Amino acid sequence: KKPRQKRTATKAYNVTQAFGRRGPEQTQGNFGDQELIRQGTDYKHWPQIAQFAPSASAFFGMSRIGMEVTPSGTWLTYTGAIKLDDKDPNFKDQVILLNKHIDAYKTFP
Amino acid sequence: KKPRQKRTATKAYNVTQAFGRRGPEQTQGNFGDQELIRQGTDYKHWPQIAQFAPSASAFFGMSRIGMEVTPSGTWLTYTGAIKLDDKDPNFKDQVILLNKHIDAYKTFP
Ligand SMILES: O=C(/C=C/c1ccc(O)c(O)c1)O[C@@H](C(=O)O)[C@@H](OC(=O)/C=C/c1ccc(O)c(O)c1)C(=O)O
Ligand code: NA
Repeated sequence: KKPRQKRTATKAYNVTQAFGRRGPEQTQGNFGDQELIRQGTDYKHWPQIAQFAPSASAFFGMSRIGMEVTPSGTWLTYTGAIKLDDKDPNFKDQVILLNKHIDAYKTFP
Repeated sequence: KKPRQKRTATKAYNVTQAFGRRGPEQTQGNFGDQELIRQGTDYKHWPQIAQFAPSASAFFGMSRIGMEVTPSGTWLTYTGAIKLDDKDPNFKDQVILLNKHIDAYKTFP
């Protein structure tokens, strides 16, 4: 199996299997409704989500990168923000799609 | 020009041009020494850095994702942490390489 950061979720290997249960904790993933969790990149609107994912160059160019050495190991930390184009005619639908998946786990077991 | 998150830095379109100068503010990237800044993905050790960058699936699976509406526009926020494999024979070289680039800008004239 690939390193966690290189994994690709699909119906055969879903978001929970690849990335763990969604939840509220720092360094727990919070993104995905039940349909996306189950289907990963097989999700019918995956392209409209993936348009916001950074290239490796942009991940290392845009982000605040840190390194932490703790009792669990050595961790590369990252924070950043990606600006949506509010002049894109698809902007309202993009906001609706992203909001549908952000913290969706709070509404189901 | 591509949306910022899809840009690829190269010798012709470098990290400063693609992603802005390195600096300490939360809106700036902090990653890259003078050689990676000038070369982007032409950098001789780029693969050893890119191995830590998340797939589109992992970026949305591992990260804490948010949406912030501020005076400057609408932002998709991301945070998370990637564990190094201390059983990787290249672990000690990965630590040295990441230490060369994190906040390297502090040493520039
Ligand atoms: O990267 C740039 C911009 C380059 C550029 C612009 C327009 C062009 O048309 C072009 O071809 C290139 O400069 C910086 C910026 O903007 O302040 C960028 O600095 C550096 O890496 C400098 C490092 C350094 C290290 C050791 C030294 O001894 C020394 O003298 C300098 C940063 O700190 O992020
Ligand atoms: Na160290």
